[PDB]
Amino acid sequence: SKVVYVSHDGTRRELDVADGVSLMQAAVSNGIYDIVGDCGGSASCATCHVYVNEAFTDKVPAANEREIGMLECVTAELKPNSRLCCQIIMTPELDGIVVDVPDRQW
Amino acid sequence: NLAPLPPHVPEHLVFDFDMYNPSNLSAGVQEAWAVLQESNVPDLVWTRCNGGHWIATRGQLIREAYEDYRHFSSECPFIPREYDFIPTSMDPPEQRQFRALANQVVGMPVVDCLENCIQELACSLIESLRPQGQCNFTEDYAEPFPIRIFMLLAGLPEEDIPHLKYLTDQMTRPDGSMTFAEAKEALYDYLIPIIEQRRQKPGTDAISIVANGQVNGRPITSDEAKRMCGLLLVGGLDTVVNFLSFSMEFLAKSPEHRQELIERPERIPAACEELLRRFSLVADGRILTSDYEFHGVQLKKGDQILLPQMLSGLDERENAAPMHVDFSRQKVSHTTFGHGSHLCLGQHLARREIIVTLKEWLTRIPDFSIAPGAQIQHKSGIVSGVQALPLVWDPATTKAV
Ligand code: HEM
Ligand code: FES
Repeated sequence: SKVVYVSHDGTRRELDVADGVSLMQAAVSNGIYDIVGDCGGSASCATCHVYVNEAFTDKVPAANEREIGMLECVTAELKPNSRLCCQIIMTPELDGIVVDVPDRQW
Repeated sequence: NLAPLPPHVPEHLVFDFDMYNPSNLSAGVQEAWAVLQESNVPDLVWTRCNGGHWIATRGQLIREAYEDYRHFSSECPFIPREYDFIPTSMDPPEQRQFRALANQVVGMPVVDCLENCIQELACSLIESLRPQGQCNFTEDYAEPFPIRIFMLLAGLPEEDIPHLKYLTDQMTRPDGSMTFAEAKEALYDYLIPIIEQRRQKPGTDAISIVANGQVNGRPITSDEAKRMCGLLLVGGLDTVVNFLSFSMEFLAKSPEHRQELIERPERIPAACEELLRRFSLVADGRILTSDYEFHGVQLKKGDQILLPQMLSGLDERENAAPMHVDFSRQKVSHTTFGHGSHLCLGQHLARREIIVTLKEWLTRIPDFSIAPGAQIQHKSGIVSGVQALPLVWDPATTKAV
């Protein structure tokens, strides 16, 4: 399924991501370096922050309490559509999802 | 020797495993540790060895404990309770400062950038060995590879390798001249002038980047840079040396598995993950910051708990037939690089080292075995390992690319 990652400076990237792969893992394995993924995907760092495009927010499963807790530590602006993309698991349902990558992770 | 049982510890939870000297170490390291996972052993045990400490035996508990630094602190990560390096002993939020700086030097962008250099290093080593029909892999490849990677990243000359090998070996596989503290002081004595030189005149090498970096909004101190650089060296050595050795030990004994990868080199990345799970090798832990009930066991403030990274992937609850190597496993579940906010900073670099090693070795020396008469000796501890790995091959079955 397609996932589009748009950087803060407007750089666009698109990946074909397998079912079951997180949007962090895909970004980190394919040169989308403005997502760091420091903790390896356990909602333990805040360096996989993205802004989920408003056309897709009701297709994406809700954040759990651990993610909500960690989202309080993001360094970029925290917005209503902020997510930790290691918590977003690719499914055919999410084909075409656009995420905007913030201007900082550290 | 057995520390007296604290009275808060239930007698029926006592299992006196000694992580430095486990029984049946001749069956293999991971086999020796997997005694903790037999069906009658509880999920959480106390050993009276090494001062007395808890051990979590199952992946589910290991992961949960690593996700809760509020109760399970890194302030005292090693058993026994009696080493500074940064950021091993720091919890968030302060630990995050040093993760950010370390990522500038061993992060995925640097690892992607270095891939061709790493392949060239591996090929040069392997081509030097190929015609000889033998090597001690541990010394001839497993150590020179990652140390040469470090010298490359850190902008350090080739002529310093022997000295750094010697000191790092005294730190981790001590021949017994130097204490750990002496060896560490000597490593610091080598780094200090280099750090001072690269603060006065920076380059673009990893020591320049760490040593001119920021933490907490101010320039890093020379002493913080030294402690970070020491870990970036020792952290990628002990683990890689021993892990590569475990893997090649296994491939030397396993012709069908070797053949899978010779015929289908596209399966190497998957194989690397499956070897990471089967031959996992680290066991550190955490200290209780307060009294806390965990999985029906009352833990006391100050108690240490071993949370052995090794064990999570060997847990039959996490992977069926866990002692079997199956490169086609649908989900390889493990915590070999750790879990939570301290998950190995080197995890990307380590995977590329393993993948490049397997691809470049098998293409040149496809068929090899353990030297006749050898019995491979293992050690157990914080990083478990292989003392030496004598391999042999027929040079007529090899190929120079
Ligand atoms: C097979 C190879 C490796 C394994 C199995 C491994 C395993 C681990 C484990 C389990 C930890 C976490 C320990 C804990 O939570 O207390 C760790 C931390 C670390 N590793 Fe590795 N490691 C490997 C390779 C590397 C390499 C190549 C480097 C290179 C720089 C490296 C640098 C570090 C650093 C700097 C830390 C500290 C992270 C922190 O405390 O925030 N490791 N490693
Ligand atoms: S990778 Fe650490 S919270 Fe997502």
